[PDB]
Amino acid sequence: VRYSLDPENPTKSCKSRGSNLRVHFKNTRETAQAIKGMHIRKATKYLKDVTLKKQCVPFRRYNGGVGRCAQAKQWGWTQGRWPKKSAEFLLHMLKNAESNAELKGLDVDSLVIEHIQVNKAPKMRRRTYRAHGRINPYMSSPCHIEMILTEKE
Amino acid sequence: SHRKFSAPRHGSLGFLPRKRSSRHRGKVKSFPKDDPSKPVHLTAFLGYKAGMTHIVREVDRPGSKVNKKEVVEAVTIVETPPMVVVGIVGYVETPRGLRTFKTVFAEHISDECKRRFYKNWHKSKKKAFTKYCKKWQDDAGKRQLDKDFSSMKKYCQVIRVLAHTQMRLLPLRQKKAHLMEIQVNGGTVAEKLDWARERLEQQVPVSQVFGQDEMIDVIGVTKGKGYKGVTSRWHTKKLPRKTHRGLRKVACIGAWHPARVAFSVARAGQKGYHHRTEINKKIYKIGQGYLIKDGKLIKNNASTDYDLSDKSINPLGGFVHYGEVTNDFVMLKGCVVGTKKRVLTLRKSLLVQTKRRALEKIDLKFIDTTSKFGHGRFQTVEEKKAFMGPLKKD
RNA sequence: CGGCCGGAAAGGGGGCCGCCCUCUCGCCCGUCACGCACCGCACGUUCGUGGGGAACCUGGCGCUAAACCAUUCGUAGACGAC
RNA sequence: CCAAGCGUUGGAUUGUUCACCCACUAAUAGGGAACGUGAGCUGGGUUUAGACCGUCGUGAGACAGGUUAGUUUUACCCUACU
RNA sequence: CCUACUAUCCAGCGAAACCACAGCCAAGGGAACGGGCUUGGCGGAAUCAGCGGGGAAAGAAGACCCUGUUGAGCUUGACUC
RNA sequence: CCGACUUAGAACUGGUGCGGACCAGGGGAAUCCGACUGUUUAAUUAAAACAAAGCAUCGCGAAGGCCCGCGGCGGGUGUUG
RNA sequence: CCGCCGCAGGUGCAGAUCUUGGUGGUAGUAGCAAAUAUUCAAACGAGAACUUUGAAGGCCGAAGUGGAGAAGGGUUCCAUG
RNA sequence: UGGUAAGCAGAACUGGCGCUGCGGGAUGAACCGAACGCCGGGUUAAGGCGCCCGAUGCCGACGCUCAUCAGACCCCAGAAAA
RNA sequence: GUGCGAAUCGGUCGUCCGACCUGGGUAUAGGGGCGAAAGACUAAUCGAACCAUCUAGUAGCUGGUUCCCUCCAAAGUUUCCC
RNA sequence: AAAUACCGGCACGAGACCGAUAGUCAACAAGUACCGUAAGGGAAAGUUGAAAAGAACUUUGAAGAGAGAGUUCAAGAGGGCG
Repeated sequence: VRYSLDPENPTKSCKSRGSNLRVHFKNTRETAQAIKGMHIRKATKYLKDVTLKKQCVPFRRYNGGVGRCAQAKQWGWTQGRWPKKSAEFLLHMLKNAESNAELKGLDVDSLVIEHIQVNKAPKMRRRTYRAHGRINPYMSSPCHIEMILTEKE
Repeated sequence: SHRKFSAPRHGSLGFLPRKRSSRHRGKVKSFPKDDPSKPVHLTAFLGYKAGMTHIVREVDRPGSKVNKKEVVEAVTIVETPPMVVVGIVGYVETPRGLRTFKTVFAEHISDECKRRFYKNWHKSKKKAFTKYCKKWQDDAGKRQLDKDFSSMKKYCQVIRVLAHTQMRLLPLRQKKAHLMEIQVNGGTVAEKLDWARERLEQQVPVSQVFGQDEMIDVIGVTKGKGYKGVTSRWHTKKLPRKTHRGLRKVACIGAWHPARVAFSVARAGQKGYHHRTEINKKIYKIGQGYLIKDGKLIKNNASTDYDLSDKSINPLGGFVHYGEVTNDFVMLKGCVVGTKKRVLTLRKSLLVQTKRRALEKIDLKFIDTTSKFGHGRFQTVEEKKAFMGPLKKD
């Protein structure tokens, strides 16, 4: 297949990818930006803390009506949340990317997540039932995630 | 068209910015006007709202219908243990206002003051004023410290002293003391700065600042009440019961075509925790703190000239949501701003004190020491026991 | 080159006598002639070892913090904040 | 005359604006802001469909002629304000 | 003032109306009541809870009124049956 | 000797509390309209509107009155008078 | 698939509250608030506020949230996965 | 011409606007100047020339006027008798 | 009041042996039915149901009416007209 | 009888026609799915590649999903895929 961004040298890089995953696109874009440049081990402990509500994800773009937490100040932002399902899905994908470095003979605890990208997927359609005999869409917004780890001392 | 029946406007536009006071401790915006005729004095203090009780005194104002009759006045107890002077700041008088010229702190600063300079005292290595302290015990430092005092009695015009509260002596949870610039108003700047340098690492008790039957301005933050509607925050009329979308709000919030809504129109938001300066709060008595002389403690504070008990201003079961007042307190006529434990900036009047009411001398008959924690019946412990007799718990 | 003597409205490059001090050069005329004389030609000549940001070397003098989160409080509080 | 700083009320009857009276009062001035102000209310009046009356019309019906009953929707956007 | 459910914050889930571009004012002129123009006030990222001043806010090609040589239901001493 | 549900009266008693929760008519003096019960615009009008008994007109003795039907030695009222 | 000479037309879109399809901002917002209420332990399992078993505390309270039927549905019944 | 008047209603003549940009009148459908292919130089119109804003930064000429509501440029945007 | 709901919900009400309530069967069908009468009801449709056709009904009235350059360039007046 | 008519039917041939929002409503399991009690209303929906050679085997995960390897001119064609 074909990734958006190419690594510097494919030798010192491993990839993972998830097509049409049923997490919110917006929640997952925000938690993929928080993790965008971190070390693989710094990345996992962060996402495990997002799950436990000890470290937050700063909602920078998709911040309409999003509440203000004290933890957001670590990110020089006012607004933050703890997208549990979004954290867990790109913590399974770190599990998978770590598994691919293991296979390529790469050193795991030197890996930095360089490229990570959350694309919108084809929406799944469901309907809600509303006043005066009207039906409106209740469509899910699933997401393609694809990320490239790279060795950095 | 016109307002059909003219009513006055709900709430003042004076304190318009009805927000959380950015400070918790009441800033003195204005100190009294100094004249170089007077002897030197501190003009402000820093107390703590312990609670509130009755008094009984005989009023002495001729012509009134309460002349040589007893009254029952409400009083507050502001616990005011003596403040430690830990620095002096000079102010140069400039055409852009009034600029801080130079601060000189004391050699030995107590950990009560040090705590103020840290958000996380627990996590800190407590290094504040450890390289500054070294200026006082070398020849090369003492020289440049005395050249700061020399420089400051030349250029600087307003001398303020830095005094922090002695937080250890209070029943409160906190230890982080409250620092405060207190303006020294007195003679010439030279005399004022020799005097403040003399008081550096000294107790300033409240009798050195204030005296009895003195009208003083109390500055503090109002008791905070959170996000409140316009009926609570502004005391507007409640609308009719048949109102569809809510009867607890302002109906018309503007005319059409001044086509914004005016800063003057009353909206919902932060009620309470507003900085306020109440003037003309009279000192009914400055109380002696608990002290030991000749082995026995002395606690006879509420012992007036006509009572002669040995009861303190501590009521039965202590002051509610405060503690016991073991230190020297100032007893103010009437209610003052803020909740219990609230740091409470006292200040000498900005105003020439010339009335029958302001020059009045106060002779208390009876300070009420009954329990505030329910309908207290007995003044002291031994009265309750003398009346009720022996219980089963005896 | 060691000190003496000055400077708050938004503190400054000063001025003094003393020496360790180096010349009798600098300034004004007049002599002796020499220096890429690049062959008619443009952004030349300054402030300027300018402002800012990264690292590369190197010798002294030295410095060993805090904020935020979490927890806690309830004088505070929609949530942050306090 | 300088003058809008600060006031200018409680009620009986009326849908009323208006008027009128009672009583208080320093005074009970007059006005504007889409004849301020219905995603602010209220719906008493006008002003749909039901009905009664009087007058008018052969009639269906008409009547700033009385009478009675009659659904008052939405803010989560931008601004403004808090 | 108290209580229950909300609103509120969070995990998960997740619509819609609406939408030229948009969104700070004052006066001016102008299709005679400007978010934009002119002339002045001025103007600081990103936002949360509220709120009902404005957007002559949304809703529905005015039910009023008039015009149409467009109708319908009804009446009768209209015309023609 | 088998009794099975009540009723009335008395004593004493409690911090005058007792139909202790629950269940469960506010009342009076008047006017207007419609006698009443009934009915009615499902989705804004429950009314004084409609109906009603009572009252009074009118038509008709059947080849008839009233009425239906494109039609008929048709059909309803009428299994009537 | 196209250039040139002729021939032919269902031949050029920004609008029509255009037609059909797609996608935004709104917005991770409104919302997921009618009828009192859940809790503890275990088991299966990758995984449990919700499943199952046990125990507690509650509710319907025989005009039932009970047990059966008629209309209507049409396999929704039952077991296993 | 009607009308108290009207940015009202109705005519005559010519020119405009509509169909029309452009310089000036701060801003204007119509006023003033002038009508337009795309450009370089020159010069003007009507208006201007403290600063915004090109141009009086001339040693411009002669007066007039003090306002505790000055005055300040066709149409034109505010006043009379006294 | 973008609902639980294209009429629902709560309290409060009207009536509850009778012109009572009610299920099935049966009759009446569109200028027709049925109506204790409100132009009510006749399948969310009623001052004439719904379906298909005549039909692409007609419209002096709204709305829209698709490439470029070049040249010329109006009228809102006359007379007659349900 | 013949010459004449023939948008149904059974066969055919052809086209300056249409090219999947076009052309029949229907290029496909179309008068189908679905809607209405019924009369009736009535869709959307073509395309891997030359050939299934449709991705063995390994590897992480409970899995969907990946990382490798492999087929192929090409997966930059991976079973609603030119």
